[PDB]
Amino acid sequence: SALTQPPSASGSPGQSVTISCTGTSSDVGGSDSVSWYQQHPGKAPKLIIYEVSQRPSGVPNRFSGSKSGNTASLTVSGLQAEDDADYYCSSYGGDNNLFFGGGTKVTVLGQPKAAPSVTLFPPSSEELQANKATLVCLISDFYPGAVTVAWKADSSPVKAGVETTTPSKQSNNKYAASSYLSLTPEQWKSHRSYSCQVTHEGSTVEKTVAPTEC
Amino acid sequence: SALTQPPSASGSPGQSVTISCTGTSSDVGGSDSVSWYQQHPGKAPKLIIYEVSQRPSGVPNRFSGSKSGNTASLTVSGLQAEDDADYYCSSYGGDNNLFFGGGTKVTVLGQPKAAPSVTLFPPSSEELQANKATLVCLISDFYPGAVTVAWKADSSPVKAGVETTTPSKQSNNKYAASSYLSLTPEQWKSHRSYSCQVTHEGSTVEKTVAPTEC
Ligand SMILES: C[C@@H]1c2ccc(OC[C@H](C)c3ccccc3)cc2C(=O)N1CCOC(=O)NCc1cccc(-c2c[nH]cn2)c1
Repeated sequence: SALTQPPSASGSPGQSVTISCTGTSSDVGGSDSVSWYQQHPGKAPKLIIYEVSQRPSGVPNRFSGSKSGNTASLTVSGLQAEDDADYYCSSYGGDNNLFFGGGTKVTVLGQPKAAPSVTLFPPSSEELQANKATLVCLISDFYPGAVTVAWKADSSPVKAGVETTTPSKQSNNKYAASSYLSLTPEQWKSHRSYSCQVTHEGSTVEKTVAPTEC
Repeated sequence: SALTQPPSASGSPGQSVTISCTGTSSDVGGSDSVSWYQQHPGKAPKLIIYEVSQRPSGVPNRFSGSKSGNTASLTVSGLQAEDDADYYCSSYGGDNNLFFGGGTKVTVLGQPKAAPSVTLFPPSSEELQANKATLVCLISDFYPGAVTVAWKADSSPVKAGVETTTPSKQSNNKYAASSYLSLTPEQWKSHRSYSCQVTHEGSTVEKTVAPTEC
């Protein structure tokens, strides 16, 4: 997205959370046209802030919006269970275009936080002899169930061939997901290493694997 | 107040489908500020139409929007699997109001069945060093999105320590899931092999991995 939002935020009932929406001087910074939207997954979204700070009728004053330079911010005070949702920002542009942020998943903690176990697997013997070199990054035992994954070929980001599953709650009531990177045998063998970067609750873990002689 | 959309619509591959969005004279019928969004479950939405009929760059011209009186309509020609999603309409009204429809689930009927690709990964060296031996059975590219998984230690059923993620649709419009088996290094080294057996629509794919010899 052209506007940048943090992937996730969280707080316990009664706490406050602030989420940011960063653009450039030609969008967020160029006018007072920032809006915020709330969506409970699967249901219609709702406009909750317009013109940076204005609440539509029925939106409680626990929601407030502000802007400083090229960054707008939404604050939710006294978190309530109904505030657990996805939040998006938008801003008009210079060419009367419209820019959206990528969305922030806001969790009202329903259980203790849990950092993910991250395990990165290199290509298996069987798939290599089948001319495939898929890497798997296993992410388990985390809460809230929101994670963002990035891959790097050596030091360069790689977006092609990346797939990540939607987190699902497992039998221990914590979430699991897997990110897999479909490489050719040539790609795998011709790089010094590949890395899986897992971000959860604003904290990042990195794992790396490299080809071996056996 | 919400705008009125049918809860569901459908069509076959290559066919067309039209879905409607009915508002009032002071929103949909009041100006040319009608928008349409496409959203796959668990993902951020994508604006596909603005100002009744305009497509953002990169949106296929198979999507077309029109408006008559109080009712806007989206038409998707040449339906593709990727078009199976929720579709929302929106319209600005007076008083800086932004109205949203309740959403239409568009189903693309009779999508092709696809058996899963299964790749079984043995424990990585890093985790065997940290006294862990998780195995991951990666299951991808299958449709419809339901599988069952069974594990074997040698030829015997594994009855504990298994987790399987809820399948999720990926960028190829087919489903992916992971099943992971938590073992200790001692369990991994004692047995001759471990096997993952994936059942999809009555057919079973089995993979086997054994302690390496490197
Ligand atoms: C990922 C991001 C995104 C996030 C949120 C979201 O809706 C949130 C709403 C509340 C919503 C709707 C439906 C369900 C839930 C939430 C849409 C998008 C989008 O599409 N995204 C991808 C980046 O592309 C853009 O920013 N394009 C915006 C665009 C492009 C070109 C022209 C115009 C234009 C001109 N003039 C008026 N409009 C606009």
